[PDB]
Amino acid sequence: GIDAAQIVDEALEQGITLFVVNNRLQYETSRDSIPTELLNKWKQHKQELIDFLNQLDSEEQTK
Repeated sequence: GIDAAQIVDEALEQGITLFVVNNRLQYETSRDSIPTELLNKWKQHKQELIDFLNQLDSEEQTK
């Protein structure tokens, strides 16, 4: 399977901050030539990441 935490760790290493705004997966980074392989991964497990970022700050949106 895939670990939302694992995706956020690798993303941060490249300088990419993951988070959810209004139940929407969004990221903020300053640079160019982003890792497409990682980009698609975000959308691939969007729902998986959202639940992670949501329960990471809210820890009350369990499913």
